[PDB]
Amino acid sequence: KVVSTDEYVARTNIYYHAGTSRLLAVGHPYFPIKKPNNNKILVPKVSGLQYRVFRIHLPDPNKFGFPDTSFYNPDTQRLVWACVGVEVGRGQPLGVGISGHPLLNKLDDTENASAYAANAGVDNRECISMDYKQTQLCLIGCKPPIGEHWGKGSPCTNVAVNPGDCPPLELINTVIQDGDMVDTGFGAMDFTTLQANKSEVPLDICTSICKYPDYIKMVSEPYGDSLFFYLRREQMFVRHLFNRAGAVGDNVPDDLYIKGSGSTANLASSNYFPTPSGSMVTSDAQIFNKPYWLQRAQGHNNGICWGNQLFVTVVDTTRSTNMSLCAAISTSETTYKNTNFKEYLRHGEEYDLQFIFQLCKITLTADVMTYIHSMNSTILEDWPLKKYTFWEVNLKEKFSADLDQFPLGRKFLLQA
Amino acid sequence: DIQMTQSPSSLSASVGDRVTITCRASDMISNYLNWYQHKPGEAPKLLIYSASSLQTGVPSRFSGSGSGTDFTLTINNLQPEDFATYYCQQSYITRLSFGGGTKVEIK
Amino acid sequence: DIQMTQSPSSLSASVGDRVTITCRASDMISNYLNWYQHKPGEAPKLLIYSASSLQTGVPSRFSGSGSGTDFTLTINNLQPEDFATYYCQQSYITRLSFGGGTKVEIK
Amino acid sequence: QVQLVQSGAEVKKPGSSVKVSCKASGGTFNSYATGWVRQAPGQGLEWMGVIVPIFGTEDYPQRFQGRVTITADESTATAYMELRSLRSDDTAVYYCARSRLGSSSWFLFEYWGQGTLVTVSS
Amino acid sequence: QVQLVQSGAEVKKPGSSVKVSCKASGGTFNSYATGWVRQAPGQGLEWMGVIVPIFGTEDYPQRFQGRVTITADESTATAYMELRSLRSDDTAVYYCARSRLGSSSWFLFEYWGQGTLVTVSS
Repeated sequence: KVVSTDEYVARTNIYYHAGTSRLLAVGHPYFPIKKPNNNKILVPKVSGLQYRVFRIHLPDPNKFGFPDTSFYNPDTQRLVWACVGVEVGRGQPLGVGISGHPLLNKLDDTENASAYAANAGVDNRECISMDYKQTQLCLIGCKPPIGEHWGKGSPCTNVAVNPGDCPPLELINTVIQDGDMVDTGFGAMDFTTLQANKSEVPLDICTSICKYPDYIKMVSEPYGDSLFFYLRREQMFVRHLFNRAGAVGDNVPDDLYIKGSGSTANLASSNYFPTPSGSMVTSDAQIFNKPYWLQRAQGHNNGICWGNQLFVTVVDTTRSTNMSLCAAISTSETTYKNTNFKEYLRHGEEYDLQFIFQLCKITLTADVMTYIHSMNSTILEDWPLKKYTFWEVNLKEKFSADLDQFPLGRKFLLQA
Repeated sequence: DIQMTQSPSSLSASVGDRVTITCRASDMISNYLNWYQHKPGEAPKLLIYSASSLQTGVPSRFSGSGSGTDFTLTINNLQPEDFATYYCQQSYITRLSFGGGTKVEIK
Repeated sequence: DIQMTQSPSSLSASVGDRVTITCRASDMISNYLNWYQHKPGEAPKLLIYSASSLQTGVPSRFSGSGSGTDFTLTINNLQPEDFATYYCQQSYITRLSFGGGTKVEIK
Repeated sequence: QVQLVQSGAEVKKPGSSVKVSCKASGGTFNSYATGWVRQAPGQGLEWMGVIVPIFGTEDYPQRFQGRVTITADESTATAYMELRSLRSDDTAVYYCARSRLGSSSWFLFEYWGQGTLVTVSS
Repeated sequence: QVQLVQSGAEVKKPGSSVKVSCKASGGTFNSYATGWVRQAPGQGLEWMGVIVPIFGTEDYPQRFQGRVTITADESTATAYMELRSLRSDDTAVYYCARSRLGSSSWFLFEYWGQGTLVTVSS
């Protein structure tokens, strides 16, 4: 049986403030820039539709230097931090970014048509761009988040598999890391393994996995450590309706239509796909630059940061403007030529985080020791995530008890 | 399907003559007609497609014309290598069909 | 890539004759064929591009025609300055390639 | 250029099934539409079926539905024709007709096989 | 009009690298596409590589990838070709072909260099 943390955790009246100064990231919005001979990255990939996972490290309160010590007994008490307030400051102006493919697989525009496509070609690919759906989300926890996507499965060995067959599909749960791609209006699938022509989705997702958070599995966890708080807001609509070009994997049944003649002797493509569009960004619909108070979590864990560790996941596509840069090769010409200038694309992104923490103490009795050991063995030993990449935040040297000297501390003292 | 009738079924000609073959469709098939030439011991060989167009590598002495339900093939200045069997083919629907065939012989 | 075959590899002609050179592609390349003329001690010189178009400053006695996988170059009323080596070139893909080359000589 | 090569002559008994192949040898083909024709001794040409893998088309005449199957393999560029429930009137010469992608229509059958003789008798 | 001038003859030992230049002299060029060709003693013409700085194209044949580099400088309008790991079969005459912006296609190579002789021997 799982019990709430409010039973075996005692909260004191000591509060601390923590915060980062400013985080910046500048890079190419579509692909990394790499040296031709080498494999070392010169310009990383920074996009507005990437998961931002911050892993925050806290001081050990047992070894922390407090002006007063009489409030607890080190012989039978142990200390831990609790989160009571978070703000995610978000710079840059509001904007919308677009992406596309120079060789995207589009056959025809089927929204309105007046002639029939009676002849097939060798290459019908086009240069198409669009803007993605609108999404904001924030997740806070003490364990890394969990996402889901569609991937290939293991086929049965009863019958053989011929080239060109439909791959089998299964649903896969993984851990979201820093730099992953969010859904853009095409689904949560592995585009590298489920698409072979490399020309069906834009350039920044054509060789990546799009993942969606697994809210149902996260909230059903018995201990509720992976999610203390979450906000989400997403929207989209359809702008264009197209076809796809290729060979027909599955034929239309003969009892759904009447055969034609002349131009309509053969059938056109039935692999319709839409073009997504986020509508419009406004200041009134923003979930950032606002303080969140963590009064009572939904799960049994109520903001206790076991292991001196915090995880913050952020997605915000409402500031995704890409900047165009131009450099002149030769300036000794008074008439414009296309070949005298070079074009570049850049994206910059700005972050700020600030937190209010409360000090708690735990009495280690035999029953409490047994329960905590059953919950997590490493906690007692201290008194794994080495193959994942997160944005590391080190707050071991940024705490202050002067709570009213900071913007978030003033609000915290004002609400109470 | 569509039935096609080819006339005549046999004719005799001499070198340097003009030969015409008429082809009739059971329905309106626009210009979806092709003409094929077949010799004994060889595969059929395409001459005219879409009832007017001439296949590459074919002498200009062959011509074809028609539309609707009536079509015709004309051969001017007959040569010794033109003596073969000629077939219609409709391609209006994906269930294609052939004509009866006309055999050209030596007078 | 695409391999190209040029025929013949050598021929002899006299002043005032007609000379034809055939060129064959390993795949369908539409009309993306060009013809080049090369003389000893000089750089190659373009004559025909896109298999039909004539380069500016080239005598009209040169002509070219073809499409798909078959192309041909024709020279009418051969002059003493036409005796050189002629090359095909496909430009269907950005990995261009040349033919074998045909050398025209004096009978 | 490209040449289509067919399998050898077949001798079958009534009630059996036969299968004929058609392979493109020279160059790279990238087929467009495949069809089969036949000629009986003393008769004309009879269309027996067409497949156009693009547009997903597969059509056979009414008198032949249920006994004829036409298949194409793009990895090896080989066409196959299957006849079931052979009869004594199926003794004929069979021809493979194919069209290449990049042409102006699907019915420009410019490539033909040499023909295969099939004799159904006891 | 415009004339392309190439560097002088080169004598190299096996295992070394060579670099050849191609400068446009008359008028203002505003190049479009650059390519290099070669001819061996007693052989035909061989394409060795093309770059089209607009559209961002850079392509070499399979037999030459890893040893050939083609570069263009627009400030001085000069093309450069780099060969690495020279062999005794690289003794040949090299030609510089260039196309000018404003023409109807990228493959209208109307401007050619005089050719440079490269001898790789010990």
